[PDB]
Amino acid sequence: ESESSSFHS
Amino acid sequence: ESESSSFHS
Amino acid sequence: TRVFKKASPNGKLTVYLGKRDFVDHIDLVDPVDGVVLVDPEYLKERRVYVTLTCAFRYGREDLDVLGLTFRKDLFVANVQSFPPAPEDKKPLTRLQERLIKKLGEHAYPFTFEIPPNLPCSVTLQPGPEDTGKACGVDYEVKAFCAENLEEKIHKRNSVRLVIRKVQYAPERPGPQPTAETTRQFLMSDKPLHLEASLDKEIYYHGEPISVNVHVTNNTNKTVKKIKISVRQYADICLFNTAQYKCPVAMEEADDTVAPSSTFCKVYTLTPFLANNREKRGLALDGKLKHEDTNLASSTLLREGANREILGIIVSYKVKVKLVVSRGGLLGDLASSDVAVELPFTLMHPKPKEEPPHREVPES
Amino acid sequence: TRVFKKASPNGKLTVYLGKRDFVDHIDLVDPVDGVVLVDPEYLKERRVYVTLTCAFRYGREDLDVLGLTFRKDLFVANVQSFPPAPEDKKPLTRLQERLIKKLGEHAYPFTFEIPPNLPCSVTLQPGPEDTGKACGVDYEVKAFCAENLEEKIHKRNSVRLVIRKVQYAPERPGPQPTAETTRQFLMSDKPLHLEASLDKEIYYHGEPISVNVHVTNNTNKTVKKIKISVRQYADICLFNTAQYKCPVAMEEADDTVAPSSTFCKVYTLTPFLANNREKRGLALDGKLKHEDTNLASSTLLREGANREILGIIVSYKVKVKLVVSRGGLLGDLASSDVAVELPFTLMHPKPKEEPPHREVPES
Amino acid sequence: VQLVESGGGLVQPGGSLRLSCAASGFNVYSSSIHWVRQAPGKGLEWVASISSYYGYTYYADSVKGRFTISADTSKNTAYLQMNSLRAEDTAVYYCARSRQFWYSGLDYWGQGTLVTVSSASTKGPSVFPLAPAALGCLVKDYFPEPVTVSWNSGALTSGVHTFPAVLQSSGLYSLSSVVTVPSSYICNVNHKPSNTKVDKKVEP
Amino acid sequence: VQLVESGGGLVQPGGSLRLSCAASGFNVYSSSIHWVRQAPGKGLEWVASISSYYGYTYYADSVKGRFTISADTSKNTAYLQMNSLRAEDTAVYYCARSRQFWYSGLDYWGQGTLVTVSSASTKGPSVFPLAPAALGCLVKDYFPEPVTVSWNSGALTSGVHTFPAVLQSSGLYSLSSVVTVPSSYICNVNHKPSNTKVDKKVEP
Amino acid sequence: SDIQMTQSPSSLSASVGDRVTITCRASQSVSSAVAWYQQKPGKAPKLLIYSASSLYSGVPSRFSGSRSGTDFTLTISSLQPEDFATYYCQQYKYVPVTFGQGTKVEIKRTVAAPSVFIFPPSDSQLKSGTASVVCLLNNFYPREAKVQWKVSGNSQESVTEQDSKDSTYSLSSTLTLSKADYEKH
Amino acid sequence: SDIQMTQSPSSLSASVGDRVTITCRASQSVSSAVAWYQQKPGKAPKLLIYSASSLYSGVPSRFSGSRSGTDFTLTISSLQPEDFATYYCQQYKYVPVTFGQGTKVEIKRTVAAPSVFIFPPSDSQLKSGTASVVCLLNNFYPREAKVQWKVSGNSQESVTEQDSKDSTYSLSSTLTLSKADYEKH
Repeated sequence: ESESSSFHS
Repeated sequence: ESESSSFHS
Repeated sequence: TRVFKKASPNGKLTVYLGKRDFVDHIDLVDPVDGVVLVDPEYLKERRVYVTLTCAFRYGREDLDVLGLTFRKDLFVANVQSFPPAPEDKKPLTRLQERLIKKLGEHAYPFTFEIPPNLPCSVTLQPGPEDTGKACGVDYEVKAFCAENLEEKIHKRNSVRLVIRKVQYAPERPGPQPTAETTRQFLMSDKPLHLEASLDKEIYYHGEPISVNVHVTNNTNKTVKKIKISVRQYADICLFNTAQYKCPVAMEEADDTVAPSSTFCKVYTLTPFLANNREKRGLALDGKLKHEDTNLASSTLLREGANREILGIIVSYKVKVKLVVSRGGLLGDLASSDVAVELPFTLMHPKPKEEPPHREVPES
Repeated sequence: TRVFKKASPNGKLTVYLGKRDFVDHIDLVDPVDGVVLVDPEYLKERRVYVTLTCAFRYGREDLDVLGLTFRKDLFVANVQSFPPAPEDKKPLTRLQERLIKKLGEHAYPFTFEIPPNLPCSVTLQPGPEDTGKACGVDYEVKAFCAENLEEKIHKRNSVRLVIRKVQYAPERPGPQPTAETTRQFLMSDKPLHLEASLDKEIYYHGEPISVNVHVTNNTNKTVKKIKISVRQYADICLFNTAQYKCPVAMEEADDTVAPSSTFCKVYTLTPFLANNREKRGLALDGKLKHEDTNLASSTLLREGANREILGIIVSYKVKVKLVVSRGGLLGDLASSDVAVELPFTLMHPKPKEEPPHREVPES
Repeated sequence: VQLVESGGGLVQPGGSLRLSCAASGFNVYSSSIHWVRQAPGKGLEWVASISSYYGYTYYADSVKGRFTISADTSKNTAYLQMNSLRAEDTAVYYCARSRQFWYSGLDYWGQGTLVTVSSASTKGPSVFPLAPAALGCLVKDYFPEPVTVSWNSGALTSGVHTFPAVLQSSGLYSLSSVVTVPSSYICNVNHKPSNTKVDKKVEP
Repeated sequence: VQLVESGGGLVQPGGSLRLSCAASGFNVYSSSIHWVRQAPGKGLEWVASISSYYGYTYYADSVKGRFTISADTSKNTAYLQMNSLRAEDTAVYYCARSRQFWYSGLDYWGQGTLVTVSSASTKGPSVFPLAPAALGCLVKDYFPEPVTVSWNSGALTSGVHTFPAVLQSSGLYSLSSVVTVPSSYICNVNHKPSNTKVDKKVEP
Repeated sequence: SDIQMTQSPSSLSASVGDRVTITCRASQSVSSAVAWYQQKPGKAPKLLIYSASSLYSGVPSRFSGSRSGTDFTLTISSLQPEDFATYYCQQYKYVPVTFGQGTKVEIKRTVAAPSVFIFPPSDSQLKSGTASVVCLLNNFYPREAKVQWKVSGNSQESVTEQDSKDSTYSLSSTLTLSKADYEKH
Repeated sequence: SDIQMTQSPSSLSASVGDRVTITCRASQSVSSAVAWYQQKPGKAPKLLIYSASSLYSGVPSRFSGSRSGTDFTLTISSLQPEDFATYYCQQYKYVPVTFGQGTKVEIKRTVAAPSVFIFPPSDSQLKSGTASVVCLLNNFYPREAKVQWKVSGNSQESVTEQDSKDSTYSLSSTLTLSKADYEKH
């Protein structure tokens, strides 16, 4: 399925 | 009313 | 040879005419000839006037008055017979001179000359609750004597006779009208072909009508029903063009067409008034007082003159329709039916010697 | 901010995108930017390919196979990421460079650029008996690695992500659409005037629609019923032109108009899917897998270019009809009804920061 | 254009019958069909008429209430309804065609059919010699018509004078045939309905 | 944009009530309406919601089977159905409005209404003096809330410490108000539901 | 309304090529809605003239007709041998369709002597129980004749058609009787 | 499925202008479909932040929030005097809509000496038939306190809100008893 990731700033 | 006649010849 | 006549309620006036029907050859019209009997001794007006009038008598809806009909004159021409005008010098026909000889020196001739491009004798079929006069186009001739044209006319001092203006089928037929249609769909590029053709463009009243139809189905759908019909196209021009249609006879065929398959057959229809009595407003041919007539024969116009003819213009067409199964991506939203129209022409053949008369088996 | 990612069933590949919706300003479209993660150590094909495809997947009716849908591609463009082509030199966006920094040297960027004048994301409402995929226009992105383009693709060796192409309501409204009609009859020369006008050509989904109507009756007839409706116009471009209509909501007013009298009033209609669930084939906005969306928003073409846009084009209209009493000389043969059409435009306002998501109150 | 009719026969009084008028070469929608009868020794007499286009039915006063007409457009054939028949109604019946646009007389006529309305039953022929110039042979008390009569099985065809049969008050028929012989046999007589050939000789 | 609700009251357990949520400044076709409750001394709690566009109804598990929601598009007002009410269900009820395109929280809230579900009946207030610094006056065994309490008919407003009422196990209410007097009267107390003003004096 | 037509004369005989005329009358005005028919013995009637003046297609021109007020006339110029049949005048103005009685036309011949024969009943009549006597008249012209019976009705007459070989009639009158009455004289 | 959120700490007190933070936890993945509300005592709740990061229109900028995995954070930079109320964390990803317990925020004051008073029942209580004794504690900070009863439950407590004039609490514990039990000692 679609995964919800981020880019930690 | 509508009557008829002729010309005897 | 016998002739028609009628007298005023006073009996001092009498008019004589050769016939009641006047043939129009499209290009020209037969001259209307006649002679009137006069009694100048009793009449102090000393002037005699006759008139032929083209008027559209029609009933009124809004007014609550029963029996009253409105009438709009379309063409009025009047000629004075007595006293004999030296300017109105005209020849007399073979019968007219004989009539003058028989009646003597107290009878005067008269003649009107109808300009061409005029509506034919047509009557609208009255409804069940109708008790007034006929509705449609009708000619009449009125003869009277008065001191002046504008003088008030008396009911006892005038006469009224009705005449009819009819056409006949031309001797030479033309080409056979044939029409074809082609329908394409969205799911596939296979076209839907249809052909329709009649026997001949000219038919007689009461004869069977046979049509040839061929179907070329190439799509994946199936044809359910095939609708064959012929309708009456009526054109009326009183103040504005009003267009309306009415079918005369319908036949339904239960033929089914498999996908990517063809079909051919022939069917027959017959128009008649017996099953269409209740259909209000149908166009009918000329009526004298109440005689039952056939369906209104087709009117032949002045070629391709593109004129705006007043009155009623009648025509007929042949309608063929196909019912196509629905469903699929569009569901029941599209309109997949296919139709085609075939015009044709219908009159009476030329009479030999006998003119049509009024309901021969009188009861 | 947060981003979206998905991995192949093999787990070797993972693709990252900034969003799933892409705004088209008609004239230009937002560039589609992204980065893919690659594992060349186990990857012996030495080549990696990504593709954005505009295809019209569509179900099939004649094929008795349930679930089978035919797919017709309309626009396909593919770009290779690995190995890095020296010719495909492109700048990286502000987020794209940060993503490359985060992932490292084993991630490669990519970018497609959609040409304008292309169909938007539209979905056809499936019937109650439908169990296959969605019907309509939908974009998707597929990424994979292969030795050659023509090489057979493996299910474990590819991914598929769906994106949407939507429009937004322009900020500057236009003039107010107002339409008037005038009908004349044959019995009398008095005309029949009608005026219709909406509030504003731009509405939002779920807002009430108010129309101003004025009637000038001058004839002798009486108006019986007044029909107000709005219908969905669907233009389909697959092989030919496909035209059909479907109403969304109808209101009937029992107003009667006396002869030679006027009238004026205002009515309100509201479109919503709740009462139109059973209406098969309705046009709906883009769906991801099964999320319930609103009615298909109106599509704004690129001015008057007269382009023959492929796919589906949607529009709306306002229909007002008048029922006129029959009878009289023509009886029930004429067609005296009067109608008018008012077009209008309906979209979504510009979102501020939050993009629309998938059925917030999940059950 | 050929007009064909069938359905006649002999029926007891008060019954019913089927008269179908099979017309060929033309349709019924353009023609008006009429029925006319003629009693033996009498003149013609119109009984009924039909109008396909106007759907109008007309009947004579003498035959009102008991007679009805019908027509089928599919087969271009018309049927005639009769009920409660009277013995006096026996005659020869004809179906005719007339142009509906317009009436111009009765141009087309059928072959004609014979109907017999009587309670009498078939009777055997009776043959009697006639002694004497001329020679005769009488046939009486027989039913129904006709009979086949010859002299010497057709060998005497000179001077033979067969006479038309007569209906006497007993409801049977009788006739006589005579032949002239100056100086000088076999009365060859056959009755087809009874299929009986009764023969006799005449002697002084 | 103003949200107005009405229809609350005190009902015996197991009954029913009418909660009408009158919305103004907006329609229901573009918004989703929700109901939330909060028990006294407890937190908020969602009970029901309605979706006009999709025609979908949602209810909490604790209130399933006994609660139903309804809405009228004619005047942008919705009604709430409750049946077989429980005494524990008494709380403060709120009607809220949320954007349907799209969900962005609960921006708009009503004024809130109080519902009481108890079989207890109204009880008369009881006033007792509190001899002694500080002076007090106790009120107990009364129903329902609230009461109006003052000292010297409002002439002693310094040091007065009215305390919130408490529900004891007998189903009635009780509260106490105290005032501080260093050296040195009239416990002006009124119960609005009973419309009874009972007054007392405190002496050493 | 019903209409009665009297056609006169009832019947006549004439030679080949003679000028012959027939008169048809009407009880009321009928205008020119009058037609004529001819029927040969044993066959269907054949139309000759319609509208009282218009010849049908394919007819010999020898046929002719005329109208004078309430009286109508049909005239034949030359009498062909096949013109000897029955004729009728018909009106078609008012219902019901009422026909006339008709005139039969026959050839003309010289007077033929009636040959009188008498045949007494046979001996088989004695056992039959019924007595009948028949008299024979052969080759007599014209058809009318006088009969004398002697040894008073209930007697039958049978007359044959003109035999084209002789163009003469044959008369046969018979009288039935009982046994006792026959034996009376 | 149901989602349970635990808000910590339960309650705190601080001085004006301090930086305060709150922690919101999730039982499962909730993405960023999380919002916050503040409710003043006796009024309707007021929305502050939606999507766990987006400030509402018209809010002072001193409000702030943060997200970190399954733990969500809201932080206040400067404490305005009107910011002392109750706050709640709410998620809106899955039904049902499940609220939290809430945190009460109050001002900070110095320690206040609890003044202890005891009030024996009045003489009218003798005729009432019920015995009750109530002790008075006034102007004490903070809320927590120790109570000793002597002459063992069924005793009630009524605590008033911070009096803004003094910002101190008042405690009142009462114990009902029967007549004989009261007369025991």
